[PDB]
Amino acid sequence: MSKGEELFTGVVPILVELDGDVNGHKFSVRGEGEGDATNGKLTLKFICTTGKLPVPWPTLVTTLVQCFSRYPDHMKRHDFFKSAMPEGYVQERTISFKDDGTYKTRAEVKFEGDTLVNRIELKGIDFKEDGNILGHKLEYNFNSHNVYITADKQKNGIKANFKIRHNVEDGSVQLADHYQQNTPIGDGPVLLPDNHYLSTQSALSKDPNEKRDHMVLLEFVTAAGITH
Amino acid sequence: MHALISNKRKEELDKKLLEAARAGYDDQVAALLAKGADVNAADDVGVTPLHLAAQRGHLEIVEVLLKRGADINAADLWGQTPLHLAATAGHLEIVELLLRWGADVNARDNIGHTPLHLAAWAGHLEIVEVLLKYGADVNAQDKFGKTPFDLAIDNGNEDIAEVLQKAA
Repeated sequence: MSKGEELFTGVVPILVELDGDVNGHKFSVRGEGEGDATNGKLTLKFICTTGKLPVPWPTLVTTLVQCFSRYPDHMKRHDFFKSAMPEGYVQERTISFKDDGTYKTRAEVKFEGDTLVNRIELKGIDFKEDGNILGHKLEYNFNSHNVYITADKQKNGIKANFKIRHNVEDGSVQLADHYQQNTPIGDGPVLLPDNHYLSTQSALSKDPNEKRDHMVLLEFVTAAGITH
Repeated sequence: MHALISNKRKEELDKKLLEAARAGYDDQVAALLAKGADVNAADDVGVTPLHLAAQRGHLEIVEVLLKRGADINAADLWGQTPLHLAATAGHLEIVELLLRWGADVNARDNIGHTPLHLAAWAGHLEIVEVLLKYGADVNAQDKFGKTPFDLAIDNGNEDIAEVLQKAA
């Protein structure tokens, strides 16, 4: 609880490792960066290292660290991610795209050495071949969304559900419904937050000096919902 | 060759300068600057010694680097300037020094935030007043359309919201 909060009192390096297969195609993305939990700032850069990514980059933004979300001084009691950090937690995600295939995601977030490691396993099924995702028909941008977090009271974790709205190159919005559940790893009492929500902002960029499939991301996250 | 050896030694000097600036060793920073290190050196992500010195609150190192020719308006991969980091960290003296030396007060990162945006987001009243003194635009808008007053009002900041309301 308090130890996790004391851990996030500065700039922390972040390492993200993802490996997955969608419709048979195999890829593995490695990302490195820095996070500042005091203000909710995240600056990361991701590389594919296996050639050309079979899927559009934004589809993986929500899969590629909830512990770096800013919580005001009157919401410090509703911070589950920081309270369970020293050992980490486990994230289960089901991303159902609209009229397309689905993603299943199993991730573990741990604190190793001085860095924070997010290890992800992905499995994509039922994707079309002329669709926006596998056909590379999604543009390079990201909107802002609200993520609603509620308790579970049985598995010491939390539940979340939201909807990402992507932008097609033909002036269309594709809706990916995300269902999430978080469970602790270590056997220690952790804070169970009440119903609240997180506001997010993201900006996708490009590095002009990298000749691979790269993605530069700058992200801000904050907590709201509760009044005190 | 001598050219390759010179380049390798210069790169080692630049890396030592960056490490010293991040750590906060003013004596080593001055010694490396005198030996011929590059004050405008950058990482692979574009972070310069001024960025680290301003973010971590090393006022003396910031002032030493300014007098040697450090670019006060330099953006990393994420489009941040030393003023952005100084304002979001809350260092009043470094912000004042940067503003006096001629830091751009209306620069925008990859989301369109200005230093006043980050000052309102973090919740530092004195930085808001100082930025408004030098001519910050109150009605600036980011990519999502939010304004420095909106970020203050929705983040629980009260006095900053009142100041921004007065400034109109």
